[PDB]
Amino acid sequence: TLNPSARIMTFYPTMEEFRNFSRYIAYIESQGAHRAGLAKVVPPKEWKPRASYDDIDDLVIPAPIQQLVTGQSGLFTQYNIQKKAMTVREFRKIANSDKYCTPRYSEFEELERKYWKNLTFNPPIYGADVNGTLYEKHVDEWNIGRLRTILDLVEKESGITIEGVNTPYLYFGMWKTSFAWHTEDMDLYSINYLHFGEPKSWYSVPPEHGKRLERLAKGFFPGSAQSCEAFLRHKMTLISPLMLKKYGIPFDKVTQEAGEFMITFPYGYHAGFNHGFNCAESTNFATRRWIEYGKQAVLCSCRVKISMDVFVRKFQPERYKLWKAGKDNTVIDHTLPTPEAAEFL
Ligand SMILES: O=C(O)c1ccnc(-n2nccc2-c2cccc(O)c2)c1
Ligand code: NI
Ligand SMILES: [Zn+2]
Repeated sequence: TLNPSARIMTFYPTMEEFRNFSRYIAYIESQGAHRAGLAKVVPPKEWKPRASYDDIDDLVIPAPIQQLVTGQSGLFTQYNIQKKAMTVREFRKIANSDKYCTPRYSEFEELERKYWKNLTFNPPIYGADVNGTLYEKHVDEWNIGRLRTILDLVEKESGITIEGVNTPYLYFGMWKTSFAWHTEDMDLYSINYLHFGEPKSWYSVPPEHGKRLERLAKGFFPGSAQSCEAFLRHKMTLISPLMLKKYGIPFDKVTQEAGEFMITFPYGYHAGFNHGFNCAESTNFATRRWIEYGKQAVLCSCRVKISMDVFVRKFQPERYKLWKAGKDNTVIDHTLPTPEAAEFL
């Protein structure tokens, strides 16, 4: 529970360290960041992915979703109602209005209590999964739109576009909008940058304890678990930090403020909520460590699947026959950093 090996680390790279994305990820894994499932990276003060955000009031959010939550005793299920399209302007009006705005709070822990006490009431609207990017064309460091990781093999060799995985998504938040407990698609890494506005709070379970979270949820949602062997992948399940403490799931929390990146690691369960009107940009990425997580990922069996053949042939040609036949049973040690990190010791 308390073990700092599994606690969320924050990093403050210099501009020189920053310019190389894949290398900095390898560095933060050399320092154990991946054990927590989530890390924060504050960029160098000077760096700026856009001049300013005054000029986006006419951006269209095609499919805003109202987030209806049902439940009690810290277990909840989140349903989506697609609303018809609206602009950033229309969205900010609702968000900053008096029916939807951030309540009064002295500190994080007060706002958290109000979140878990009030998430079933007063359903907010989330401008989620908007295709696009808010970086200017000219930004070369940590550009969510083009990160140059090996994930690029899906598009380059397989010729496949997957929206929000291979491509960036924007998220327009408002108080009490939520992301439920999940790992990424195919258990990829993710990157999330908060462009502006109020903060985003995150909960994280270390990858070494993720199966504990799955067994908690199977047990609390037996119906869901019979229908689909990865029902968390549906992104409808909210579980409170008080339930996690109560059943001995270790977890950590952290708050992302405007201008910060969050990195999620393979098989890092995460959830959270936005404090008020904000905008984030995110996509998935991979390292060589990801490949084993990809091969082994348990997928939604009832409704994103990436073909691993390209990755195994390119990076594990020795193991390919064995893997195709069903014989490869490498076991993942979640503690080990990516091979790319050998240069740091
Ligand atoms: O909306 C977020 O702030 C957020 C944060 C972290 N991860 C997610 N992810 N990651 C993959 C897919 C989602 C996602 C996307 C849309 C709604 C949702 O509840 C979750 C979304
Ligand atoms: Ni995520
Ligand atoms: Zn399913």
